[PDB]
Amino acid sequence: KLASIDAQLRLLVPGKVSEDDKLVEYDALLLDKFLDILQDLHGEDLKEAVQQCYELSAEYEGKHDPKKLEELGSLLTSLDTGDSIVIAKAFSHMLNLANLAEELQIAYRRRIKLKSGDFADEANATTESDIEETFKRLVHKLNKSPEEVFDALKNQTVELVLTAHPTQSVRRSLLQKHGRIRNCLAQLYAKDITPDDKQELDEALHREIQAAFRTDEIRRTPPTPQDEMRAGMSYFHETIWKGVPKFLRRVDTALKNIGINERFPYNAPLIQFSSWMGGDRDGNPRVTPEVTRDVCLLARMMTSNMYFSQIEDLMIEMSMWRCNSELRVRAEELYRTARKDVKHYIEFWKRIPPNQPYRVILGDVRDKLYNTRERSRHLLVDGKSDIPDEAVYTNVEQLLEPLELCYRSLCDCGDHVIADGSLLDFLRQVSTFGLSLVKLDIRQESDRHTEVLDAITQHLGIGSYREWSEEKRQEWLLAELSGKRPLIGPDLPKTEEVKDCLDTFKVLAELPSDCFGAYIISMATSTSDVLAVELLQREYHIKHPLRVVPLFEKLADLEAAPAAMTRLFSMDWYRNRIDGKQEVMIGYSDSGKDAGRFSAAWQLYKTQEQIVKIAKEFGVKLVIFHGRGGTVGRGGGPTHLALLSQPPDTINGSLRVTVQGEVIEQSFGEEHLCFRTLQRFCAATLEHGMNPPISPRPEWRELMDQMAVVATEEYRSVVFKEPRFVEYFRLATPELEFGRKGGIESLRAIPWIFSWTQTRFHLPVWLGFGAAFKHAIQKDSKNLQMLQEMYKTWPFFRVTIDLVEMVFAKGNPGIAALNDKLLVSEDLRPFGESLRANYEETKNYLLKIAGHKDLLEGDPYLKQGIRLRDPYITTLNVCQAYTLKRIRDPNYHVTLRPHISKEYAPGLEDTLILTMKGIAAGMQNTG
Amino acid sequence: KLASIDAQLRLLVPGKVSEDDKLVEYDALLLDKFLDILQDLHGEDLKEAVQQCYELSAEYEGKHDPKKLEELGSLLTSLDTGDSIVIAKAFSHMLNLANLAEELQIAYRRRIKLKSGDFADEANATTESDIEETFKRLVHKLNKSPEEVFDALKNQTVELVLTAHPTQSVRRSLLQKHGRIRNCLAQLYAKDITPDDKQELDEALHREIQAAFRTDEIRTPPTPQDEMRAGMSYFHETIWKGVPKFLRRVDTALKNIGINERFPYNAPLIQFSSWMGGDRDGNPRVTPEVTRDVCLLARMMTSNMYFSQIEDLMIEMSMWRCNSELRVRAEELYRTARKDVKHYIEFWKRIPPNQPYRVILGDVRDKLYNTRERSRHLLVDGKSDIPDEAVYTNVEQLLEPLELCYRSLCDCGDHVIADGSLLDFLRQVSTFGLSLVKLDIRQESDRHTEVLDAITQHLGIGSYREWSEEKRQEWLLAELSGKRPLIGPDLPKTEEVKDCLDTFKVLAELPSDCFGAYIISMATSTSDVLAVELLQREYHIKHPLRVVPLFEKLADLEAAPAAMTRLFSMDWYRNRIDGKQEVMIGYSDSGKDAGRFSAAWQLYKTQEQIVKIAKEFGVKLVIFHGRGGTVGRGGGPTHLALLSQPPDTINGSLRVTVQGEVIEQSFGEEHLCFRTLQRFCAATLEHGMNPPISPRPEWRELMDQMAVVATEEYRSVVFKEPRFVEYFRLATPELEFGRMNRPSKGGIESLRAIPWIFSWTQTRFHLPVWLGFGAAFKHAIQKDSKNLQMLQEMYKTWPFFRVTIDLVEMVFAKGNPGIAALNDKLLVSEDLRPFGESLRANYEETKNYLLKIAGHKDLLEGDPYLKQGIRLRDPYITTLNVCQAYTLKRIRDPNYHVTLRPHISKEYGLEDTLILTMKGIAAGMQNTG
Repeated sequence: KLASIDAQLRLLVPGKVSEDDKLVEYDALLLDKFLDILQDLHGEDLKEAVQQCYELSAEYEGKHDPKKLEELGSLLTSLDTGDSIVIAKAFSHMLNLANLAEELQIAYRRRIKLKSGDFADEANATTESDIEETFKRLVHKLNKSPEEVFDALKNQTVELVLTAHPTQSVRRSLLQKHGRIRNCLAQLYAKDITPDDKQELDEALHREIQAAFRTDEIRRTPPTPQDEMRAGMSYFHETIWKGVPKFLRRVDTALKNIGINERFPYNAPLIQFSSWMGGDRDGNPRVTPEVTRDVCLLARMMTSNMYFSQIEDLMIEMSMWRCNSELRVRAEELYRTARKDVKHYIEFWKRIPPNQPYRVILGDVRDKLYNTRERSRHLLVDGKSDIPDEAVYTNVEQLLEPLELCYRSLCDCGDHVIADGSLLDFLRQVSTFGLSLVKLDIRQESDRHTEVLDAITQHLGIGSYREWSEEKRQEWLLAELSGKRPLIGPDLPKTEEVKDCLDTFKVLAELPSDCFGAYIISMATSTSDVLAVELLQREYHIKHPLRVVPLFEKLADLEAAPAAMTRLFSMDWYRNRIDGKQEVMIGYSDSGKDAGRFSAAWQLYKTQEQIVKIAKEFGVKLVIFHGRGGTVGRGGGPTHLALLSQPPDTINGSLRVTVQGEVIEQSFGEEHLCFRTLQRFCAATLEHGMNPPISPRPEWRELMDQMAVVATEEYRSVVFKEPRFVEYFRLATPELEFGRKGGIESLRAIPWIFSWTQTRFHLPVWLGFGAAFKHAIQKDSKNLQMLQEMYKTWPFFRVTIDLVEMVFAKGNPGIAALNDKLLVSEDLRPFGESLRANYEETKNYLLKIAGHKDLLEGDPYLKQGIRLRDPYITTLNVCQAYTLKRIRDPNYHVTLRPHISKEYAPGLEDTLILTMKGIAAGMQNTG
Repeated sequence: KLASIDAQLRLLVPGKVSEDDKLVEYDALLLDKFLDILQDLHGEDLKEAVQQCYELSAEYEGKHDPKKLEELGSLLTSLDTGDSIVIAKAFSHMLNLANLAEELQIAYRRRIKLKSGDFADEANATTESDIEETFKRLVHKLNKSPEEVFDALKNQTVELVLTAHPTQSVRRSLLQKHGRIRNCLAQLYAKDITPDDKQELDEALHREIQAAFRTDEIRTPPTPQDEMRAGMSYFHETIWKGVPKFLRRVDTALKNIGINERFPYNAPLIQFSSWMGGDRDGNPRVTPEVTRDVCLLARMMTSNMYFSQIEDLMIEMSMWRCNSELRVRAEELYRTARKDVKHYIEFWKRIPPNQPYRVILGDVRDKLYNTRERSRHLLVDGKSDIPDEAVYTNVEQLLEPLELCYRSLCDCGDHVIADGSLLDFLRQVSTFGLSLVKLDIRQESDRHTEVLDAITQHLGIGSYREWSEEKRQEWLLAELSGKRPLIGPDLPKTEEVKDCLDTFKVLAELPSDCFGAYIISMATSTSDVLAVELLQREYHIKHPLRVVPLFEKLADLEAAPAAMTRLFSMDWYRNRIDGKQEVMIGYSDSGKDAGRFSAAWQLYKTQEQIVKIAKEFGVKLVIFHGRGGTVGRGGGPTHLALLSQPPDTINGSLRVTVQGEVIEQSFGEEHLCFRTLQRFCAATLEHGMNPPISPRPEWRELMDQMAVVATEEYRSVVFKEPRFVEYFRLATPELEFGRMNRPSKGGIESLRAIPWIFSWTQTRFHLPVWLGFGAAFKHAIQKDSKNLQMLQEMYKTWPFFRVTIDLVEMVFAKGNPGIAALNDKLLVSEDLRPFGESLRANYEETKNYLLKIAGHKDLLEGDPYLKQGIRLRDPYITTLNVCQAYTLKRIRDPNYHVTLRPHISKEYGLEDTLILTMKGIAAGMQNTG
């Protein structure tokens, strides 16, 4: 049964099993129970077919014999649509189980007691510094006083911006099933388990696996953006909402342990969450002003609902009858004006007596939270509400105030100790999540603002903004930014795009400012791009204009950014507007699509240095907002070192980073990982501003510059100049099929990365590194040693290589070869072959530079997790390849096996969507 | 209370206590029991005094408040002779207990599961590569086949040469008490202990601690024969059994890399040797008779050890199935068999022929017994009627019947049984032979010159001593092919000359398997080596010992390459050495001449240069490592030290000194013994296939520049300051070490390296180890600020530099300039105090540059387990340093009076206290330079 499955799994991953290494055991137990379920639901025959696919794939992952892929292919292409769907569902579900098991292993893996002190320790969760160890290094090694460390942390802000799962927003219900599977699993391994508890936990585990597997409706319609946002907010309930105060309490403990005798102030804004879900409309016209309004109200509804749903518990605890005057007076006020009758609440449904004074205060907070929640709900569903302003909270201060009053009163009556329990936790939740637990960024591309302004200029009869030079655009924008009359009259002609863009500003002017964060400009190139958005916000008389944040994407745009920023910072109107602060966004995957990932990485390092210097010179504080695709978006320990690798002064007390949708599950799904994620963000941010990495040696810059010219040239000659690259890309990847659910340049970065990730080839991540390495080594043999010294000694270089190496570990060029054979026409097959030759050569240079014989010999726990997933992913790759063939070629047919599954009109496109989601869930983050 | 003692001890060593860290607990429990014993034996009052000394010292080691040293001084200087002795005995004893506890902690400390692969992992026992990990790295990272690894190990030799404890050879009896204390302690922490077992182990622990404490007789120095026998105790305690346990681990590791045979039982992978009774350099008590006696003692012990385990093997070898070959031999022995009682413990009647293996092994036992008794009669009576064919005279004769037993088992289907105790016994025989240590002789070059000068002058042909090096060579080569003997019966001989000649006579008379190398101390020249070769020829020694120069001073090291080249160019010599040469280096020796920094670097270069010269002449070179190097540290640091050696300087043959003050740590506890053998074997194997990086040219250049400056600073202080010697005699117990004995001392230059290192170790100042590093670092950094980074990169990246700094850093951690200051104040005359002060200023500056180069804020932040061990011993050593300081004042200064407390101890001068403090301080400091 179990032992035999353990046996097969163990062959896949040799390693040195101590007591805390249970990952293979976990996976065996889950696969075993899932196979019983499949047999039950679908029959022994189907179960055996799954087992056979698994076996062939595991054998292929052993020796990589192409024959095993062919057999696997023969089996899978012989299945009818019904059986295909069951098999893709099965293998997708096994990937999710394996991920949950891995999360449990990471959570309980033992910490290394004596850390070597090298920066490399910060790349691995077993060795990284926790917040206290970070405090102690800063005190003992950098000679900071405890007070200086405390004071910097109090002024620090970490902002985490959640973006949508590129493929599969996981619904709340299923998430909760996944959590209970993970728990049953952990409890099965609890010390001293009685046999009956074990028997019952076992049957509970079986049941939860099945419930999750059978949560599988294939819903005709794409998910609406409102549903995608709500799905994307599920992690707050599952872990983050409680996780924040647990981490802030660990900060209190750590402070205490370095001799600071106060708690971290409950209202220091150390942690802030934001979102792009319903705010980013770049290249996405489904994101309408109505969508943006709805996700603001949803965020407000959920936030007030989360406070409301925990206030009764706090009321129960706050039974104390000793209070100070201030609160006594307020309680007697509320008590006198108090309703004689039933409130339809679970717990305190009769009038609260005045000898329960804290309950009287908190009872009023509950009524306000309830009304705040209901208003938002009526605004969403009915389009408005008769609930008035003084019945709800419109600012966070109104909510904090009575809580602070409870706190002071307890402190004044001798009960400080009690105040620092749930009350303190609640205060911290209010201060972190406010009235909208995420602030929403708006994003739209620069050309849309140009178009809007052009419609205005031409209607005014003064010419065409689009025809104007950069100087003229600046001049006219600054004149109108101090203009005395509005720009927009009621008969301005508006195309649908122009209207859609203006109406977004209208929503911004109408909704409360605490709903919003930054206004990000995609494809920004110039000063005027930023002033353009400033003028539209001024025209709509927005009381608190959103800060305007350019996103410079292409290499050329990155090179022009410094002069653009310098010109902004020189303009009095703008300096006055921004009040000493500017945020700029970089997009790793964006820049990498333009120039190759190697050159984007190096150019982004340089551009950040240059912008930081320009900000200093102008006395402006700069925040760099990290978009997706960087070493800082990996999650887990690698994020810790990535943060510490940043160029000096680029953090300076304020971190803003994207948490990519495909990473959210690993970062925040399990509560220990959620805690350790918050911790490494806060610790690294703190450390970096007081302990910058080494700046590179001049020889290293020069070689980096030389390598970038070559990397870019290789990347661009393959991707942009080879006239048949596009055609090869459309055949070898599922790119076209993903898109229906101006070349690569007008293809967006997520489909670019995603399409090549699906085939296990990952061209967007590594292409260009090979030529860079080879050219450097061949120009001068000494460069091999220089590169190895950079890997060992230069944190930027180290993390940049490690991310590529992880992506190689998820790669398998045999999958791409099978796709070439099935999908690509014969005359392009040599092209596909030469790319595979570049992959191999590039991987081998990287290995040589890293000093590794094998992929990830640095990080065997990460390699182990990747290897355990591989057979499942491989089965899905093969299923997908033959599915694409059938879909593309209505005359491709094979003899079909009699239907295998029992029960007791889905098509090919349904099977495809299942493979694509499962493969993406197994690959998680790459480029 | 136990808990209160735990509390005090815990304050001394903050750290991050997981379950395997019990060292503080062990020390508390031992101190608590020893205190009960003191109260019992000597009264509550004396117990309270000891406690109070301990408390004051522990507080002082916490915050280093001078006030605590003063109070400790006031208390100790108020004690009479009788109480002083009890106190010094008490604190010495506690140091031994602490060392035993630390051993147990190192033995059970958890291994790190995932090693980073950096060479720095090989400096630490928790991270170093075991023999299998070593095999795997060679296979998977250096692309050796399993067969190539197996073949290199089969041809490898590791030879460990045991030297005398410089201060206190520990007697067998006490050693065994220490072992039992260590076991009681381990068993008290066994998982699932019943309360009665715990109560009984407790009482056993108490009893052993007392037995060891009361083994404390204080008149005569120990004879060199008794020192050798003391020095051999570790074979019985651990090494005898440890060797086959390690060789069986090699079998297991081989199997795990796909080699399906055992390591051959007769591959000479491990060899032990000795200097005890063989080294007479500066020591006229080591006579020819001494040397003869230690050879016979080694023979007696070895045959006794085989004898004392043969009956056990006979009992097991009950099997009745044997092959023809053994059957025939058994029936032979059975027919010629004695009808009557043998006075043995087990097989006292005639052995029947259906027990064939017993018949074979019965005859081996008789031979072993006779071999042992011959040696004993030769020692006690001066000769023996026991004839040659009644005993084993060659090891082959003992192997043969054991091999026959092995084959017969294999042939009858019992290979598996053969590979049990029989295999272990075969390995013991192959490793220890008929003399478990081979003895090196050592004598200084000038003695040979003196002997040959007597000969030339008696012959009327002039004076060898006056002759130039060229003329010496010419005459030596003529006589090395001479046709008549040199020495006539009327040669006039001074006692020294006679003593040196008669040593050669002992070498000619005894079996050659008793001996290893003839080491020449103070070697400088080709003729020095030929001189010894001529004397061996003159005595017609059938198997002459190989002649091994020890080049000591810097100038001698610089002249070594030309000396070796000349030797290797001479046909007579090439023919004599048959493709092999051994050369010795002495780290402490060279460091006394030129400062340790320059000696280290010069020794790196000289080894490189001699290796190259050997290759050119097609000679295999062995470098014999004398005391004081990073390779003499023991424990993990030894592993990285060995790997740090210049390329090709091991080449399959390691020969290193195991210093007497390190033997207890290396071999006393069976797990450490096993690990010691393992790291010597693993590192030696690895190095020949995986040399460290060779240094960058910039690094060599800076090393050269730094050496010039280091040597200059070391020599201006030690040799050019006209009052350094007078200061040294006041600030250290150097003179008293002399007049309470080897002999010890023409200034520092004629002072021997051990008394030099020892004297400054005693004051916790350690000048010999660090002096010169300071000027080297400062000059480098001030000449170019960039050198700081270069030096840090060398530390991080160049194993030689890393290990060289780590040893100095360990020594600073054992230092305390408060103790040296106290000695200055008590013992040094006022006009020399500024000198002492300026040395303390150099100490501080040198420490800080070292810390900066190593990237450490605090001493040993690299190695917290080592720091912890040193810190827990400090309070005991400090109490002894203070006691010693005031004792030396009283001994030296008839003016000094203090009011003495009424006698404290019950039951039921000064020189004795001093010897106790000197030995206890040395036992707590262990190895430094």
